[PDB]
Amino acid sequence: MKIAVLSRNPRLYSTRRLVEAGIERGHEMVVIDTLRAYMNIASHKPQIHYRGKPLEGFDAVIPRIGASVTFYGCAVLRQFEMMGVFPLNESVAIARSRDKLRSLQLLSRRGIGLPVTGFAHSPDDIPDLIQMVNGAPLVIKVLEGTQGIGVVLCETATAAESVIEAFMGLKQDIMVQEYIKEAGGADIRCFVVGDKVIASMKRQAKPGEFRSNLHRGGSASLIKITPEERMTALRAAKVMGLSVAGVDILRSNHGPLVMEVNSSPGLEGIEVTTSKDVAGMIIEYLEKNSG
Amino acid sequence: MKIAVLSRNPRLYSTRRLVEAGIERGHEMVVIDTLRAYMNIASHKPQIHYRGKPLEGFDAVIPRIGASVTFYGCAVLRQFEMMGVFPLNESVAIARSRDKLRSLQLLSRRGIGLPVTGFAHSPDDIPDLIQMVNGAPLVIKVLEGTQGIGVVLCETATAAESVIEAFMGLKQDIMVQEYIKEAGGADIRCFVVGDKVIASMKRQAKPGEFSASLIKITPEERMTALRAAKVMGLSVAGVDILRSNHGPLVMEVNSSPGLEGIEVTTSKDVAGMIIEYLEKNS
Amino acid sequence: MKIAVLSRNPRLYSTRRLVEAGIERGHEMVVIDTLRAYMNIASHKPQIHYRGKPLEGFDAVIPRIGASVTFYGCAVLRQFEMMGVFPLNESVAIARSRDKLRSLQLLSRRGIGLPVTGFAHSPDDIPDLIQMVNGAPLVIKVLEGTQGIGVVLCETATAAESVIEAFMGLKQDIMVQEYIKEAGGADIRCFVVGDKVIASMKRQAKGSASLIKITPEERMTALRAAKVMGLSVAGVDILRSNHGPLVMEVNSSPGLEGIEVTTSKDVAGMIIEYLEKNSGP
Amino acid sequence: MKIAVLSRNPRLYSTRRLVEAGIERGHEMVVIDTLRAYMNIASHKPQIHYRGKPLEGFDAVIPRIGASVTFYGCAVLRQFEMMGVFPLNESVAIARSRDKLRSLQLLSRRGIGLPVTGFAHSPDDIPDLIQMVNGAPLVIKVLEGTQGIGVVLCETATAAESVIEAFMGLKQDIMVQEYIKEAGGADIRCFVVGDKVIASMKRQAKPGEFRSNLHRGGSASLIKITPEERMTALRAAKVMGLSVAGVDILRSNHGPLVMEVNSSPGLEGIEVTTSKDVAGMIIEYLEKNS
Ligand SMILES: Nc1ncnc2c1ncn2[C@@H]1O[C@H](COP(=O)(O)OP(=O)(O)O)[C@@H](O)[C@H]1O
Ligand SMILES: Nc1ncnc2c1ncn2[C@@H]1O[C@H](COP(=O)(O)OP(=O)(O)O)[C@@H](O)[C@H]1O
Ligand SMILES: Nc1ncnc2c1ncn2[C@@H]1O[C@H](COP(=O)(O)OP(=O)(O)O)[C@@H](O)[C@H]1O
Ligand SMILES: Nc1ncnc2c1ncn2[C@@H]1O[C@H](COP(=O)(O)OP(=O)(O)O)[C@@H](O)[C@H]1O
Repeated sequence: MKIAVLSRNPRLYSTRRLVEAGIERGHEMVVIDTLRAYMNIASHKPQIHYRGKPLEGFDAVIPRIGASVTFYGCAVLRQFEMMGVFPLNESVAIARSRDKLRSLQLLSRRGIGLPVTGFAHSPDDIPDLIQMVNGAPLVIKVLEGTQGIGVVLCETATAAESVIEAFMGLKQDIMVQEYIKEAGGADIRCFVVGDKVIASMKRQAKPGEFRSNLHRGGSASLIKITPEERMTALRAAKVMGLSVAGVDILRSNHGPLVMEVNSSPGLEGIEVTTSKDVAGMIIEYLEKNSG
Repeated sequence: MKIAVLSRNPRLYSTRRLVEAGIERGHEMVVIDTLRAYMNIASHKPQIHYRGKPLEGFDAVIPRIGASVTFYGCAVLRQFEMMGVFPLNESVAIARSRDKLRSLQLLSRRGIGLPVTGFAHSPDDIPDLIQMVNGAPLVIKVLEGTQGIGVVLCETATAAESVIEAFMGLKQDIMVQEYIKEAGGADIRCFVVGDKVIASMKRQAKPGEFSASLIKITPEERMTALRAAKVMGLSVAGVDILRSNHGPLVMEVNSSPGLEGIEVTTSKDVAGMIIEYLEKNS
Repeated sequence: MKIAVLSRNPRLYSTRRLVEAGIERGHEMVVIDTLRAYMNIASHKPQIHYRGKPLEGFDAVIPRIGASVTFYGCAVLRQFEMMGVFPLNESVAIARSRDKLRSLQLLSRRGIGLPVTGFAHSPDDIPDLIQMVNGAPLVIKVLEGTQGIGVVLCETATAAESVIEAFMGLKQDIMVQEYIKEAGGADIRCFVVGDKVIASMKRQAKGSASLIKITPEERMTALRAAKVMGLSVAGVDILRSNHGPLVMEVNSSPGLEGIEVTTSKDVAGMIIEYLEKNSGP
Repeated sequence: MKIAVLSRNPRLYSTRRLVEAGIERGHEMVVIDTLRAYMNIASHKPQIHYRGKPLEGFDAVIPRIGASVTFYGCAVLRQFEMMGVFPLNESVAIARSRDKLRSLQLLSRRGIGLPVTGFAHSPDDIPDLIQMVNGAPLVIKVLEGTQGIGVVLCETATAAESVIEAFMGLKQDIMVQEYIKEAGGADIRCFVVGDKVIASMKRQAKPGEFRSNLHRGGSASLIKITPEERMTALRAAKVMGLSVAGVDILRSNHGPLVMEVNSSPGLEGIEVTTSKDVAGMIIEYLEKNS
């Protein structure tokens, strides 16, 4: 197969690993910076050009779209799709995932377990917003399109109101979420490829904090996931319509709760922890479903 | 009916006219600034609140979403949809329309007549981009999400290259389009409601550059407008069309078109016919 | 006199009042939207044009520059200065005031009382930043050029760290400041014209503005703060602390509605009266 | 000496060369990403901290401030100045240079030769703006703070009006400048350190175009500069109040004309062309004036 890898940086672990796994399995791997791609839209002969030459004869494309102000990245993926190239994840599904507001609304409607969650931008009655989410303690995230830029635990409704008012000032979309203290600042990252959770790992916060992220001074370890945690991860990915996804889960008193569904999950964390060829299994999935 | 009108400004002609037409026809009309709406997402009892009180018992919603950095506006419309409220245009369709890149790609694939069109952001070979669009003269638009912020006619490939390089500097998505000189700086704005073009008008430039009046549209211009709206999946849309040597060409499909221009020119109750459409399909 | 009023919004109270006070005192008042002004820079005959016609014979200019992404507004003021027109406040001084980081650094160096203050953008050791400012409780402001867009009181170092990390995400300049609880959510706004505090008022949180007799050291602080920035007309915000008056902000074009409604003083008038005396030949 | 180098990227040619030249001459060279510096402002004991540890005992600082949305970078340089550290270029001077509108106004007032130049943002009468600058052909630049983001040569007043209207739409500060066709798409880049032009080079455009930039398929070569070109470069730098500056000059029919004054000029172009230790002479300047 000839496979395109849509990546802003070819020197990043996850992109390097995808070209390795591909080359290893006898495929021709081309890294494309989507911004440097330009195209002619047309019924008959639609073209994508790159550094003066046309992009032809591609069998599959792996979209690794970053959390940028990038409607253009999805447009380049869409051209590939319309020119017959098989996508790892469809542009339709990626657009659903990257809109965190839309993503949670869709999971909520299909009955996926979520924390109690509120949305706001310029609310006039902030006390009313806090009351709607069963009050403090509340986690308060800001959204800059795709990225959940800042996260604050507010213990009292006074602190919650004070922080929401600050974020309002910055004209940002605000997310207010029930704090799940039982988790102990830990989450399960389940890694979906096709109909299977191929790899899983627990993330843990530092001695003091609640922020579980791997790239914020955080230990990762092996974990045996429950059948309902597996079932939740697969269902979450299927609702978004993704073939490959990372699903973040919280172990709560009332079962597993989905935090995020990522349409292009990082590979360094999961591979170092599990010693699994995740990059390999992604390429292996393309081999079977490319047709 | 109780009808919500999602508008940032209730004092704008198009919003005023929609509440008038509604009140006139015996409906309860509520104007909602989507940003001041806040909600709880939930399977069982999903709520939208507004200035301390809940929003209940709405039968239909008219989304007038502006060309802002507003993923939130679509989210408020989506809650209404999921809470059973009938939308004039579905959030799915509006998202398609507001992404001008995606919009033209979708029209192109379904064989709707378009000008020859190219897209770029950081192209390394600009001469190659110009060659792909059959060269100058070229119209060059910048895109800031939904809005086509700036527009330049470039007569020579030198000017085209010089302008594209400038817009590249501003890190903006660039659209390069075949200039249709036959149009004479005029376009047909067709106004779609359901399966019908209810109103049309010609727009004209000043004596030199590239005034609105009545115009009888061809059967193929009508058919193009309806097909363009159906491809986007819109019930109500404004479709801009160029009269070219090789037939009608679609410029834009607007999911919430302005009412002042079309109503002043045609003297038609367009606001009324939109409310009348909600009455039948609600 | 012929006086230009550089205002981004010509319908606003403060601009209207400045043309009134001027007309009342027999002057010719022209309101200029700085963005709609265009100019040719030149040694001999430097021109400013506006809506097709040249701007000539101006004796003084009142710069009301807004907190925008506006290097252009200062450029229009600079042309006026270079064309011999007397400015109410010099472009040099306005540039000092609008850079809130630079403003506090300059006040600090000349020994003006300030709250204990820290600056950050992408700090690696946030606990270290908090320690440098004598810890919580801390007030945490974000800066978008001129405006202090958002303000959060953080009671504990945990909350301080959590909020700073959030603002870091937004790639904004961050200000960390000692919380002065003694103030009771109140500040003195002193209004400087020349060598005099012509008007003052207390502001209160939930809000209310009211009359206040200012101390001799509060007056002296306001005048010194304005003189350090090099402003002839300025609003100086002050906190009453246990260890004396502390300057919060120095505004190079302070609003007139608040101060005039509260004091019933012709502040617009006294500004025009200042131009009459110091405009000179 | 202990010398701080304020640079976002320590792996860039110009920063590497400045630490080399310093180390070579027996100095302690520390690279500081200004954004990762945080400080306490205070009369008595004003601190700058960096990755948990304080920054102490610095004798001089070399500011390499980029064309970013960075009021913060100047603030970090200002702390160093106020804490007694000698700057290669003063924060005051750098602020003058980076504001291209202010920079040209200041050069114009002190009688430095410039092209005929106009400024606009939201002009109502664009034909009037074009007339004020002696009409087409006109060069039209957009400004995003410090950077001259786009540059367009407009041959006719029709094209000039059409391009200005487009840039107006983007709510950007617009610069309109007399096109100097005699230059042949070539400029002199003079390199100032103290009271001396230590190095110079001609830049040339491709067979067709006018854009003389090195990173646009453009030849650089050695050039003997006139005494008036030297005098112009030094005077331009002195008006901005810079000790180290790159001054771009056009050879015109009516003498040398200054295009730009750069407060932190690149070193790769000038050093490759001249084979001079420019990095060395900058460090040598700090040694004498510190
Ligand atoms: N509502 C919440 N309740 C409990 N923990 C939460 C909550 N929101 C976020 N967290 C914690 O913060 C971590 C990171 O936040 P999240 O927004 O899910 O991810 P990211 O930082 O990658 O955007 C989570 O894995 C979890 O440990
Ligand atoms: N490629 C083109 N060929 C001919 N006319 C064009 C072209 N692009 C734009 N125009 C003219 O400009 C009008 C509006 O410009 P356009 O960028 O399409 O939309 P907007 O009105 O939103 O700026 C069109 O209706 C048409 O009259
Ligand atoms: N560090 C602080 N200590 C005490 N009160 C403060 C502090 N910072 C702000 N305030 C209070 O906040 C209000 C002023 O808000 P702010 O945005 O800082 O000022 P401005 O009106 O100049 O923008 C006043 O009531 C003032 O007392
Ligand atoms: N008005 C003009 N007349 C002649 N040549 C010009 C003019 N403006 C720019 N140029 C040429 O274009 C080159 C590009 O400079 P420019 O892009 O404006 O500077 P920078 O990229 O350093 O901000 C100049 O060095 C000069 O050779």
